[PDB]
Amino acid sequence: EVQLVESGGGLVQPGGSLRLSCAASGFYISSYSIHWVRQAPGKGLEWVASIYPSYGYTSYADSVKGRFTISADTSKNTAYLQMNSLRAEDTAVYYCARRYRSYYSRYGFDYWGQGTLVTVSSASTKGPSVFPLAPSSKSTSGGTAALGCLVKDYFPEPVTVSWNSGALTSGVHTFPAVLQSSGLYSLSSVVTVPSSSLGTQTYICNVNHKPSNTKVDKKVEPKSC
Amino acid sequence: SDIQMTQSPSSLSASVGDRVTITCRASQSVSSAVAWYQQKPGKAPKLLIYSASSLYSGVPSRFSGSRSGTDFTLTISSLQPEDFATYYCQQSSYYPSTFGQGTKVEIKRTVAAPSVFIFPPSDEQLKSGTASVVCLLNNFYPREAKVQWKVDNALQSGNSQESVTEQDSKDSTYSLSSTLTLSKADYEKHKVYACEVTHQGLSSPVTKSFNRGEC
RNA sequence: GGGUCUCGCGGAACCGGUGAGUACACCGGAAUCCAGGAAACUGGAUUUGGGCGUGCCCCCGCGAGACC
Repeated sequence: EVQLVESGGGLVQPGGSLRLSCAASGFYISSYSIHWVRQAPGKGLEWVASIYPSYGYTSYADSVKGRFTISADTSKNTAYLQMNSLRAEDTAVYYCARRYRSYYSRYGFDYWGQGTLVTVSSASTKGPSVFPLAPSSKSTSGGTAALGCLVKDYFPEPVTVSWNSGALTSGVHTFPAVLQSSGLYSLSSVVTVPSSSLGTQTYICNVNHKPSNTKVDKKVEPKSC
Repeated sequence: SDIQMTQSPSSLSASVGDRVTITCRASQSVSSAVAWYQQKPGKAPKLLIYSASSLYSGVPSRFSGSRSGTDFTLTISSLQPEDFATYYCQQSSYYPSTFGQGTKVEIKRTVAAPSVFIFPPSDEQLKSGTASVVCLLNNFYPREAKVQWKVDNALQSGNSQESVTEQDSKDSTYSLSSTLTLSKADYEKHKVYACEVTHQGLSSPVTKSFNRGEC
């Protein structure tokens, strides 16, 4: 029925441009106002811009004024966000949302699209290096050992991590990635296992990074001698 | 020309069946076009309340909104398991809109001390000239935790980063990694690496250590 | 003729409020005139198109023109 579908997100270097589109289905944007709201990774919602498509009236957050232009084409039932002079701080999921009525109203933003991801960076695509987090020699907290893999220096997001080709899921914690000062991402994935199984069971972390077309399998074993 | 909403608290711990109240104060504007949204990880926000007190069609009536002067309140009368989420208030006027900073509603449980583990850098990583030391806090509650790195008993500053899992869907605990990053040259200049963990579930802080090159 | 457009000339001043969501509906101060009172005031009559970003826009009436 009612749909808003954002598109046009992608990777761009600082200073570059992107044009986002927001295509409506099941209603006419001329009967609504249309709003762009963005969410930086791990942060809150930030209003970006608004338009009354029946009138062409536009408004902008101070953080984007003079760099972003919002527009609409009622015959195509689509709204746009032209983004110029992009900075790293503009990296975010960009949502499009509608509010009932052709001019201002006190209705809410009652339907939101699923968003389009915008990444602003000078970093070059890079597959991760995968290093073992070897289990320690003492049978650790509670007769259980902790082990893992360090997934370091990749760009862009995301990576997917599994253990034993998905055969091991319980006790696994794959942490959210952090962006390093190098512009590259890093994360760890860990798992706790019975101490009595370190000699018998082998543990392998499987790391896939689609943007680099790389796939890595890393056996994590106790460190010896 | 922006407007502002101040939302509090940033986080709250509650149990199923609890009454929950979240507040946003308008700074500049006095517009009553205040709406409340729910957002779950990886999903778009959903509208709950609009025009400060109107319940959106389809939303359970345990959600309600009210206004007293500049203060706007979202109330959940009896919290349900599907209501643990982040909530945002929002204000609009003719041209500008703004959002509050958000409130995460998480699951209350008994205090649980972390299990601490420390990992030296692998021989493989050292070949490329960098060393990463990793400290793991496993399955603790509440989320607040302090991790301090010491190298040869000297406190470290500015060369570590951490990240935390979402609250576990089965035991409601958190886990945290702290990664200390050194050059290979710096790493081989020192002997004892330790992370000291401070948490409400520990009487005194806990230290896990290793000596570079030891068994 | 009717539609779009364009241009010209018109559509009392100020302040605030209610409900909208467009550019509307309504309300109170108020203003002008008359009468009463020493005055504070009182009675009667008449009265402004609107939106919000306040300098731009929409609408209404009259006139001129362009294009279907």
